[PDB]
Amino acid sequence: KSQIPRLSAINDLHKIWPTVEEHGAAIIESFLSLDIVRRLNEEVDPFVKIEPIPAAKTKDHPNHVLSTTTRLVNVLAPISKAYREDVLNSKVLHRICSDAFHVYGDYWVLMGAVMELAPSNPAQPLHRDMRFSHPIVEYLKPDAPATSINFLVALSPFTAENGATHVILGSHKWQNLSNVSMDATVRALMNPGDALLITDSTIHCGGAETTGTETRRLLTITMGISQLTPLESNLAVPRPVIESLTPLAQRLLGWASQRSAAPRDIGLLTIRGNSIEKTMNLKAEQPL
Amino acid sequence: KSQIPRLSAINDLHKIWPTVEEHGAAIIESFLSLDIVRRLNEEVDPFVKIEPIPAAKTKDHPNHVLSTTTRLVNVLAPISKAYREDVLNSKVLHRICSDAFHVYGDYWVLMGAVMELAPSNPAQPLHRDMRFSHPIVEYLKPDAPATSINFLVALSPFTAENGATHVILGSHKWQNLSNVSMDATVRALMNPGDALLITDSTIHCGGAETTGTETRRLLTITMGISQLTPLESNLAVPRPVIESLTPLAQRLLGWASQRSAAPRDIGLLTIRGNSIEKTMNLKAEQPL
Ligand SMILES: COc1ccc(/C=C2/C(=O)Nc3ccccc3C(=O)N2C)cc1
Ligand SMILES: COc1ccc(/C=C2/C(=O)Nc3ccccc3C(=O)N2C)cc1
Ligand SMILES: [Br-]
Ligand SMILES: [Br-]
Ligand SMILES: [Br-]
Ligand SMILES: [Br-]
Ligand SMILES: [Cl-]
Ligand SMILES: [Cl-]
Ligand SMILES: [K+]
Ligand SMILES: [K+]
Ligand code: NI
Ligand code: NI
Repeated sequence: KSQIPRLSAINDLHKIWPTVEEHGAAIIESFLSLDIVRRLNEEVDPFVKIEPIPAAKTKDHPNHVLSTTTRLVNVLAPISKAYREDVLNSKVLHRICSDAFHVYGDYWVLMGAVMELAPSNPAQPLHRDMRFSHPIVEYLKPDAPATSINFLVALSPFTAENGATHVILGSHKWQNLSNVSMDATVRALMNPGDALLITDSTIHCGGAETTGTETRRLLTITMGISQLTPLESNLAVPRPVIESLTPLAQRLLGWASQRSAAPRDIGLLTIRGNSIEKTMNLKAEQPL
Repeated sequence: KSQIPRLSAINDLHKIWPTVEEHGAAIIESFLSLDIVRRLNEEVDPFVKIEPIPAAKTKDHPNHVLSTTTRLVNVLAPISKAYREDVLNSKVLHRICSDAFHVYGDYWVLMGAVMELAPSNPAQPLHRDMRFSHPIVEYLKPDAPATSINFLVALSPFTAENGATHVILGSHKWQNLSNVSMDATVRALMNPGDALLITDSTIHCGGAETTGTETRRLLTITMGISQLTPLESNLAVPRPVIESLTPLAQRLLGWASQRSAAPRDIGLLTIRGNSIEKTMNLKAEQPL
């Protein structure tokens, strides 16, 4: 069976979205440099260690789906200079997103999360993303352009033995799911900084950790049209942090108004015909 | 031809959403009391008078669709005690919205706007709402439950002569629009405080103002699932104003996390498994 197409971040940029449109998945080699991976890992390290179980009794939005041994840290902008500067301004991410979402209009981060999978973490059931947050997506026409995509960035090696992601190629176009089986999957074997790009219709799962020794870490960036509500809020991020960002990064975090692709678009998150950023006199690129 | 069904806010509450599901429109008699209408009118009056043309050159999100003589004022919470207290906590509005949106989950305000139509304002072309802001809605399956509804509340008399709304009954179920004609419409004749309730698929239009003397005013409340991005932002509303509101009103303005109807919902606008309101220690019902 066909392996996941592998593309250059550097050379093949125009080919990435077309590849995912056709196959439902592509591996972007060196999506992030090892330097950015090192910085992001160092910055999020302590937040992963203090993070309670996904369904902790102290949480008012517990995640009952993730393995109890899994750790998920989102709202990364206040945690990680590497995330809010390098990742939110990624030339490769923005080319792919504008290619993917041009029919709809502006896009933003639905969730940027570091996930750490514990040794012996079981395989996730085969699934499509967004079904625990956005019931609306199941009501879209079968041939509706993808309204979200997910960059699964390796922050540690992804191997067959340590639970590298499974995908079913072509499954983003499936209506009948009677053929859904682990028999139909191929693996995203990845070095740190490689990214597996899938759509919200690609059938996939986290793999089984079978070594009982290896901790696997990823940065999952769900990018979606600005018409869909993010899984995460940046409302509590300090204004000085927001004002250190590029206007583009501010938009991705919901600290800007948003535009649809409608010819006479009237906009999203506006204030009497003016933008958030104009109304609030929101500064940009002010160092901390 | 059949007239728009008229229902009691007081007695018929369980019948309102079923009526709109069947017919695409219903008139809710005395949706708002005359006292609430009087207060809301007095509170928004000066903001309507200072409001520039919809496509003013000073605006970075101009509205090129509305008549140049029309005035639209949104983000009403900071302007209007009557809006943020009485209207956002309306028992009738919340029963209808929970009836309409239960398949999807939480709902919030996509836009609360006062519109003032000038004497001699022309009829709007027959349309469905949301097509200048949410291209996604056109990609929903034909039988997808409505993801937004619009309360068109009369703040002045709606008469045939002064441009009372037109609706095509049953048009929320239309796929083929070859029968779209003003010949197919009936009128929402309404007293101040009556509301015309339509869905995002009901074909309708503002009527022609033919007297050349009458100014018509309405409060349009587009309620939508929390999975869809509002047309307007409350991000610049002062925290003391937000903290004066009920927890429900805070949720409607996007100053709370949101839940989907998914059995193991993981939520919207959360912060590492906790709500906005828990994270920010957001107080409620603190008088100004
Ligand atoms: C154990 O099996 C699983 C675990 C997760 C999912 C899927 C999701 C989801 O749809 N969205 C995201 C997106 C990014 C990161 C996490 C999640 C997440 O938390 N869940 C629940 C399915 C199956
Ligand atoms: C002159 O003809 C028109 C004028 C308006 C619309 C429709 C919209 C719309 O879809 N959404 C809303 C919702 C509430 C209030 C205003 C609007 C609005 O601004 N427009 C543009 C159509 C036709
Ligand atoms: Br997991
Ligand atoms: Br994974
Ligand atoms: Br108009
Ligand atoms: Br109207
Ligand atoms: Cl616990
Ligand atoms: Cl002007
Ligand atoms: K699942
Ligand atoms: K129109
Ligand atoms: Ni997944
Ligand atoms: Ni309309």
